Amino acid sequence: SQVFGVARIYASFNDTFVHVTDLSGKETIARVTGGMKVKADRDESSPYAAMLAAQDVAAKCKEVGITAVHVKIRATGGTRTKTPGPGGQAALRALARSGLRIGRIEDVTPVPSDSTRKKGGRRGRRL
Amino acid sequence: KFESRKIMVPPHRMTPLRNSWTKIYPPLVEHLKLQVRMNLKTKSVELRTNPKFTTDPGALQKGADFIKAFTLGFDLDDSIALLRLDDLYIETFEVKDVKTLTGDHLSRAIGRIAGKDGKTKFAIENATRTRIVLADSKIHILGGFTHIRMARESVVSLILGSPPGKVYGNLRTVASRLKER
Amino acid sequence: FELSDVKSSKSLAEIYEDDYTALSEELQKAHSEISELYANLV
Amino acid sequence: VVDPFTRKEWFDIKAPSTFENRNVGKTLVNKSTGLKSASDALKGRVVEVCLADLQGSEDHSFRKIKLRVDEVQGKNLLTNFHGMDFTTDKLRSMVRKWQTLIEANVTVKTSDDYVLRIFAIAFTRKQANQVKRHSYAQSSHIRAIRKVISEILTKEVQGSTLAQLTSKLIPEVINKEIENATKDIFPLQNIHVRKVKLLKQPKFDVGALMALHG
Amino acid sequence: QHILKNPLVAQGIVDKAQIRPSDVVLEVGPGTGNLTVRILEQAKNVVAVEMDPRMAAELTKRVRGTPVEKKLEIMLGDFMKTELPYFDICISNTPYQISSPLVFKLINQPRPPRVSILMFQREFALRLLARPGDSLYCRLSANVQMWANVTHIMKVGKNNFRPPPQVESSVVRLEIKNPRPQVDYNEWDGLLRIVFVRKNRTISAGFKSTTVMDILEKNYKTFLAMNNEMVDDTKGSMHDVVKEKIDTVLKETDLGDKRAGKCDQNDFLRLLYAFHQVGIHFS
RNA sequence: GAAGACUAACUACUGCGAAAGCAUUUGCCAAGGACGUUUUCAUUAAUCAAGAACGAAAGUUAGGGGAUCGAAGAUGAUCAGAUACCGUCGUAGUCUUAACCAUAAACUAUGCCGACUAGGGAUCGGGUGGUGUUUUUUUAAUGACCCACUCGGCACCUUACGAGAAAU
RNA sequence: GGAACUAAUUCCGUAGGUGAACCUGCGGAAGGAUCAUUAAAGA
Repeated sequence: SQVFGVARIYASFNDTFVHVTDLSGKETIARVTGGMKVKADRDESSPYAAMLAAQDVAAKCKEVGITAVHVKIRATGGTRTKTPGPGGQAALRALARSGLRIGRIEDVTPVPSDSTRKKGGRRGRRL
Repeated sequence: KFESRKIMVPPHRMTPLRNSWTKIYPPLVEHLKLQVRMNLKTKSVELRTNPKFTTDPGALQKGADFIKAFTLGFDLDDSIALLRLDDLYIETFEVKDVKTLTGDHLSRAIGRIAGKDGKTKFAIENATRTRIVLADSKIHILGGFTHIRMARESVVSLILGSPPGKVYGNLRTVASRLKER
Repeated sequence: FELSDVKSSKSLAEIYEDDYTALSEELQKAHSEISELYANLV
Repeated sequence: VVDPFTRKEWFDIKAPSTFENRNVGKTLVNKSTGLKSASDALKGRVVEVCLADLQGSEDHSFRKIKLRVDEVQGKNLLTNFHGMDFTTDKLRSMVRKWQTLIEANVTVKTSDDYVLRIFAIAFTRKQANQVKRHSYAQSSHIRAIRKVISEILTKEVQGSTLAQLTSKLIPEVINKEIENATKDIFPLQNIHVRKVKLLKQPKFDVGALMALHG
Repeated sequence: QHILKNPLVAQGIVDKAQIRPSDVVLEVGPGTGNLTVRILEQAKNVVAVEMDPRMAAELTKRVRGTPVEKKLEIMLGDFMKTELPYFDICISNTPYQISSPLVFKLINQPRPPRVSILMFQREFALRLLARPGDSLYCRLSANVQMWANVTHIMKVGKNNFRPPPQVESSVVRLEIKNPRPQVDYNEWDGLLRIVFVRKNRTISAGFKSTTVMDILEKNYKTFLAMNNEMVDDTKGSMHDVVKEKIDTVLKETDLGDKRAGKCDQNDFLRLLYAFHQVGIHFS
């Protein structure tokens, strides 16, 4: 029915990436993030910003020749947090209600058959 | 002009949700106007949006979030809150994320979050207006962003092996400085 | 103010509604009981 | 002062002949210019489409396919097989607690000498009357299962030219012959190919690629 | 901030300072002024250096109206950032954390104090006075020791405080060497720093580190640029040619298999000379 | 695309080892307990000063390796506080070979061998018994499962006709 | 400078240390306060 592209949302903490590409991936179409739509460092991840970046992305998305899109949501991953950032579901919620018909969305956070020593040491990191 | 979102249902949380099902699907289909099918054989909930009966495009996305919230072992009332208030989000992390713990060390760690008779776990939610789920190695949080960030720091302080008292201190500190504002 | 360990009966949707919506609702009902008792005493 | 969108030319991607729907998706390139052209860029791209979007039927929600572009002909670029994956969400649900997981794999050749490594996973199921919840096989069990799976997989790969394996995987006959030779060792549930990758393809041969397309 | 609950201890520190009636005494960290009041009666002047403005105000109040008030000067602020006047002797009771920078500020002060009596931690103080052949012996020991001789004077148990500290506390005396030996401080420290990072590991092991070879080569190339001495073509990495030059120096002086943990001040002076004479400097 | 480390989820304090310890997979090499046993030898044994084999992390010698994390060292700012005392660079080290050291709350904070005294349901391994279940093909044979029993395991439950200052 | 005018948690082993009232890395111990849910091959 529509013209399909790929949404692909990387939502870590301290920032959230939204950017749509051609269904193959090789050629992209507009990006914009949460760090872009506010200036305060501390407020780089928050849903409020992602919503704004969802808004910008939706504009250019339909500005070229895309009408619909499948999303591939994703946390940091690797030897890092493994859990979805705040402004990723909020970045998808603001992208869902924008006309761009969605379809089939899986998680793609890189998960290892574990290893490479995590950072932090025996004491560990964030507190 | 349809839309189809399909969410898998966990077997452990499958029985309570199916039992309350009769309390579950009516607020969706009736209050939000939505199609809620349920495949028992595939254990998958299917949320479809009808253009004629759906006023808001976001409601279909909201319905999927509500099903997932209950999926994560949260209460039906907590799931209902997600539809009612937008500002409510869920955060999930692995104990192995914050501090690599083996065997009993992990076990005890979990207890420091729960506490005797849930007392340690209940205090954090009340002072942070949130809902927490203590699964296996996964912990889930449900509530406002500003509320969740304070709650996550308190939970992490516990998982780092800090004594419960200290965490009570930080807890009433934060709850005071936020309920004041 | 002291945080209460006992589980809050009010749900997250319910607590937000109270914020969305005399000195205190519990304290005034303490004051209203206790003046009805004092006039009985007098 | 340029705008990338107002310069590229829209292209059409067509799936292999042995599929439910030939049409797949559209892509952006860059005008076939003298010195650097639109012809070169299109040839090396691949596309991951869930075959349920590619077969329609939903009893196929998982299982993703790699379609690689090899040849092009004016607003019409064809594709062939490049691999198969599962979906991450489906795989996570399958790994239930208190049950043995079993995987096995082999690198094996076809007729039209593509070389591939195919995968296979299965889990010990509970006997429908069984009091004990764990239902774990016995390593000796596991060893035997993998050797038979390995046996069956090598038989299918050598017999299949390349496209035939494709025609073999879609109705999942493999999945069942496994269960059949297996049920004499130990129960088992799920049992899927899970993942297949390509690592050595022969040579272009423009003739063979055209035959697959209808 | 802790206080000395032992009133019969300050007297021993004051005795070991060997006050003359003409002395200017620098007191660093006077606290509540327990030592200050006693020092004022025996010296010509007390220059008290205190970080806390509250403690400085209380100290002025304590001596106020006494006949020795006019012999107290209070310098307010961080002693590290203070330009210190002339003083004959020093007494310290400041926080242990500063103690480390503070010692080298005292040693490098222009005209060094004739004598000093300082309160440090049990481990720090033991390091200051440690000699070669000792496990504690380290950079601090030898850095402090070449400049001046340090004597460990009494042990002070934690219970003699209010509140009491966790680690045990002592009092070491430091007398600046006069005149100090004519060796660049940077040159002496650079050679000493590389060997110690692993006292047990031989000198040749300490000088085979990539970073150390790079440093010594760069400095040899600098010396040769200064004196117009040509360097033959290096077959590959420069660090390999400098490796031969470092190993020849260590073999020539007998130091290849020696360790910092058992090397004295004369051993380090001899090794430093042997590298310097060959055009290799550590600064 | 390269390098080196590691073995997540499954994971179960179960399962194995003298203990340290041992978790991708496959091949090879030798080893072991328990069980079965109308086999064999026939007192060959128990425990052990001296003496000896092994032994976690760190550390040491000589090579290699040196991704990561990171004693030392150098730094960041130090605000009202510290309820939320860390952040950065990073030497040794972390890995491996050949050799050292030779001790840990090396802990069940409980010598070894044997023998007697009391109940219960689970589970790991082995074996025996069944016109048990399920797998279909044409019934079987297999396999997985169910019931009863029996050796030997890792544990839990309840109690005493027992013990303790009491937890037990 | 002069002279007018206006205005007004504990601990162990090990290693190292110059902002070391002691701390820090690696590995151990507890002699440290378990709430809640739990048949979903429920073919």
